[PDB]
Amino acid sequence: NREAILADWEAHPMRKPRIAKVTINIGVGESGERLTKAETMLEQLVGQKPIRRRAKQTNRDFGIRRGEPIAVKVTLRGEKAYQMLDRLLEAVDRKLKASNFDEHGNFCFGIQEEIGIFGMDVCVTLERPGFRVAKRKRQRRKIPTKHKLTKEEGIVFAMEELKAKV
Amino acid sequence: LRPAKIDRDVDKPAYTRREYIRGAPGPKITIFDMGNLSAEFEYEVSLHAEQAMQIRQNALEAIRIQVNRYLQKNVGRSNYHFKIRVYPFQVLRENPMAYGNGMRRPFGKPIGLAARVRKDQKILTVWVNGQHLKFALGAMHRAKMKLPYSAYYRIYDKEGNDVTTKVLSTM
Amino acid sequence: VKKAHSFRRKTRGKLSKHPRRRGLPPLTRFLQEFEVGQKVHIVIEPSYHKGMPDPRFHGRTGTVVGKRGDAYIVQITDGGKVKTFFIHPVHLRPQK
Amino acid sequence: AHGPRYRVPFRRRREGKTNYHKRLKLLKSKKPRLVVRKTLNHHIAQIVVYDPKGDKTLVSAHTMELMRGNTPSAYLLGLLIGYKAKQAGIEEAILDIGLHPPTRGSSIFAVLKGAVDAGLNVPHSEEIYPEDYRINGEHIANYAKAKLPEHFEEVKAKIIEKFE
RNA sequence: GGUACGGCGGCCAUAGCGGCGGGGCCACACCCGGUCUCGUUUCGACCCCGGAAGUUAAGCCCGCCAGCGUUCCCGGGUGUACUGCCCUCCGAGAGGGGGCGGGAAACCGGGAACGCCGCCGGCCA
RNA sequence: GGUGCCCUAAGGUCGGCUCAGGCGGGUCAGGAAUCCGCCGUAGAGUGCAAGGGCAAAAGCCGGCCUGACUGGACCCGUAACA
RNA sequence: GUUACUCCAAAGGGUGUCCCUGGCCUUAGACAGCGG
RNA sequence: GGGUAGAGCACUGAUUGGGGGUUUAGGGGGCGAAAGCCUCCGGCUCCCUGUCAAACUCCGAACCCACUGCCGCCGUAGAUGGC
Repeated sequence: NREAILADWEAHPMRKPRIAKVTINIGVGESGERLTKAETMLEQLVGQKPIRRRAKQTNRDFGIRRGEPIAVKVTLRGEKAYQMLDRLLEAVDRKLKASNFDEHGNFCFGIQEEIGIFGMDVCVTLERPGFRVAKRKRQRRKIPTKHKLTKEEGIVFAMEELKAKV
Repeated sequence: LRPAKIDRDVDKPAYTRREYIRGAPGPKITIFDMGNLSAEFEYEVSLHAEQAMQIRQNALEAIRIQVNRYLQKNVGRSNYHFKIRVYPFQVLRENPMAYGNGMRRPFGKPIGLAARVRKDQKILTVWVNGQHLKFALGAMHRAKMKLPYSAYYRIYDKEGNDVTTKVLSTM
Repeated sequence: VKKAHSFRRKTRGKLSKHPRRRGLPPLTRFLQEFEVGQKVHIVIEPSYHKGMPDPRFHGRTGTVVGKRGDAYIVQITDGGKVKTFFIHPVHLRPQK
Repeated sequence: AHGPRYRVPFRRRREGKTNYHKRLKLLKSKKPRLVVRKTLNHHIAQIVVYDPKGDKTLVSAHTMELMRGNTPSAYLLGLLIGYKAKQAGIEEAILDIGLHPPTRGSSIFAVLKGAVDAGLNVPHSEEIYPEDYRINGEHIANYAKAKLPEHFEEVKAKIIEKFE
């Protein structure tokens, strides 16, 4: 745990993780076909322009006119992510759990609450710096297991960032 | 039904593909393993075909019932792992002629199913211990009776080597 | 039922490839050069649909007699008749 | 690589270095090629002719050969390559770009412009060239106020005197 | 004549996948930040632009491993299965047999194999 | 087993991108779909049958267009050889 | 049976005879017989 | 150049049974104080085991076809060919 991350920092700091990005979605979804101001909700609380996300195969709940606004998501990076988390992590439970983390160390929250209606879905995805070769154009390649991310590295990074854990 | 000498031989092309055959029938055989299945017996008594052959599922099921009843009345379920090795995949057809149009547009509608077997091929096996070879041979005979052509039985050991003469001499 | 001949009748195998080719051929075929009188094998490449002769002549050996555009003029002898084709060099292979 | 039906791509395509479709389209012409690659800190260029056993290079030029990675250095690279080619006995060529996307106003096209001005016939339409206030340095200089054009013109006159 | 350096290619898995240990004058990369060219139907995340605080952890380079997969060799399986030509050969038939010529596939054991070649550079003394 | 059509785009070209499914996280009556990461030689899609072709694509997302044009030659197939 | 073919009946059986092979008893064996 | 005979399961589809797992979309349920945490018959996932293909193929003959050279045969007592 601390064993691993501190020994690997002793090796070098390029093994140290960070926040790849912070994604805020409205998944459960409420739009339908109207411009419900959840757009402006997320816009004002984040600080930049939003985007919608169109629909798919005929279904019941929402997303039945294939192409229609059904949700709103935003992908923040830079300091803004640390910033928004510095209050959302505080908002909801301390001692971040262990079932939040998947096989790779990225985690998610399912918080939900004139218009003040919203049920949100947050997810932080993490990585170390040299992961841009699997997305580069030239000389692209995949990442070995050495430089790949684990679960308890996520746990220790999360504790140290701003939290305890379970 | 129609005599088996019509379907005995194997001179026709294979006709085993159901995505193209319209109105093909299901099998009348569902059990191919009987007795004790996890008991590591000594002797393996296997039937073998003397020439290439085409066996009906009716004959297969009759063989099954008779041989299994015999082995149950004489040996006991705790013994005698009995297996049929071949599955019916061929489709047999009959010309719908017999007012009629005779040999106009003759291409048979499907009626039944059969298993194809080549020369010196295994059909069925009884796994048994020494004290019941008599009944295993009896079952061999009973099955031999209900077949369109002739067949010969052989015996095998663990490692699957032939010990038939040595076991036949010493009874 | 009598069925007329067409370009792709009974070509299931003749115009297939071993799954380990599965794409563009190396480029030395597109850029071949032949001289008048050279013998060539007709070997169709199933991924290029331009300049492709009737697959009935796949596997034959002809002679080059000239050029028109980027295609070569190939003559074969079908029975007692001479037949002329304009074939792209990607479907050709030299003899020795 | 997962069995007998797995096609293993060409080596250069596995590496991520060659586009074979564009290679074919460029080889369809019998004129020679002007290759220009760019790195985080340097440029390189050369002139290439086709052979079926392996491409043969006739000329080259490096920003090290210059300073003995930006738009002025690229323009001077084009100057050098264009002045060098006209000696070897080749007055014709066509550009090759590889896996670099074509963007209006890049140092690749700066190299193209440099070589043209040096006097090597390369077919092109003057709508992608970068602005001359970018070739100069005004860009970097006017950034620096929130390789001066002087020394730029110095190097220019040097190279032109050398290859007059 | 050197270097654990680079660009363009040809044969296209004997070259792949996976793993293990080593390296950083020049170099290749990761990396900082976005005014400006270019751009994100949100996000300088990916492409484009200005550099170098910094690092050899990834990519790249040197070497090794027969673990998955591919290719080749020897021996067996075996001259087995199949097959061209002739037959006043057998056999109720089905189908087999003989002579002259050709000849597999699975499977088994032991071996090679963890790429080869061409052109042009830079650093260096 | 299919055709007796359809399409101003499903036609031309340029650029950029990569699919099905499964697993691990978060919604949830299966979740039909939206958010995240990984594996993934194509197990997808193509205007319509079947077969063939296709991955920095011939597939998806966009931009600009009408070569679905005028005057003319030679050759192949329907209909091997003839 | 005295049939190359054109143009000849089987599954299943036989201490009928002529052969080959492999085990088990033998100088007191495998039937019958004096004697349980 | 080819994909037939044979062979085989590497794709498409079929086909017996025994093991190790997720345990589930799902009806009977049972300690179900009532979709429930535990099993339970069922699907899907690897190891064995036993079988297939006129409209399957990781393989693959004998044989046939085109072309070049040579042997053989025909041909100035007239070949290929043409009218």
